[PDB]
Amino acid sequence: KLTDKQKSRLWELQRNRNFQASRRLEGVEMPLVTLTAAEALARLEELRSHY
Amino acid sequence: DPYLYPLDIMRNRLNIHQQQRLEQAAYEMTALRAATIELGPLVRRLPHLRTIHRQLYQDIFDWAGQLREVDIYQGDTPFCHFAYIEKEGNALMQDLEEEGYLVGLEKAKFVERLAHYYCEINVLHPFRVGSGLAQRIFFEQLAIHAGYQLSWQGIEKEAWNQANQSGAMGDLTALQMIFSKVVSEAGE
Ligand SMILES: [Cl-]
Ligand SMILES: [Cl-]
Ligand SMILES: [Cl-]
Repeated sequence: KLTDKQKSRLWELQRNRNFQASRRLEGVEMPLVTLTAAEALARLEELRSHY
Repeated sequence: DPYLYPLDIMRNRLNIHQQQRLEQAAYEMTALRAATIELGPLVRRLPHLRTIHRQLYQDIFDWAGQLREVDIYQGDTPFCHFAYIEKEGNALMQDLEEEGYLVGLEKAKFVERLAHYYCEINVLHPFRVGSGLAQRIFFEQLAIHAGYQLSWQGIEKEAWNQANQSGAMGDLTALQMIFSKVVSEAGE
C-alpha cells in the first residue's frame, strides 16, 4: 500500500475496526460502525438534534 | 475541576446533566466521528494529534482539540504535569520527526521505536478525556505511512495498562511484546 490512494483505501478499510478495538482497550464494548463517512455525518446531525 | 459544571458532570455541548448519559452519548458520537477521520499527513506533529481529538469530540466538548489544563492520575500515578504538556509534546514530536516518522524500518526496529513513542505519548496524556483514543489513531495512521498496519484486536486491557506502566518506569519489554503482535505489514 505504497501509493497515497492505496494508503487511503487501507485506512478507510480499517479505521472503524480500529476504533472499536481501541475503545475496548478502555474497557468499553461498542458495536462496529459500518457507515460511510457521509452516512456518519448525517447520523451525527440526527443525534445532535436528538440532544 | 474547571471541566465540571459549578456537579457530578462535565460541561458539555449537548446539555446533558447526567454523567452516565454523557458517557454514552460520547461513546456513540466519537465512534461516528472516527468513521469520518481521514489518514492525514506523513508529517505529523502536535497540531495533527490535536486535530484528531478535535474531530472526535467536536460535538461533545467546547474544548475539543485543546490541551489538558488539570492534572490527572491513574490510581496513584500521575500523567505529565499539565503545564509541561506542550513543551514535552513538542519535544517528543521533534524526536519522531528526526526519525522520519519511523519510515523505512524493518519490522523489529519499527516495533521497538513504536513502543517507545507510544509509551512516551501515553504518559503525556495530552487531553482531558480521550487521550488514549486520539493517540492510537495518530499511531494507526503513522503506521500506514510507514508501510505497516496496527490491530488492537485481542489485546487484553489489563495487559495493555500494565505494559504501558512498566514501560513508563523503564522496561518496555511488555509493551514491545504487545506491539510485535499489533504490528503487521501494510495490506497483509
Ligand atoms: Cl440529562
Ligand atoms: Cl469518551
Ligand atoms: Cl502537525
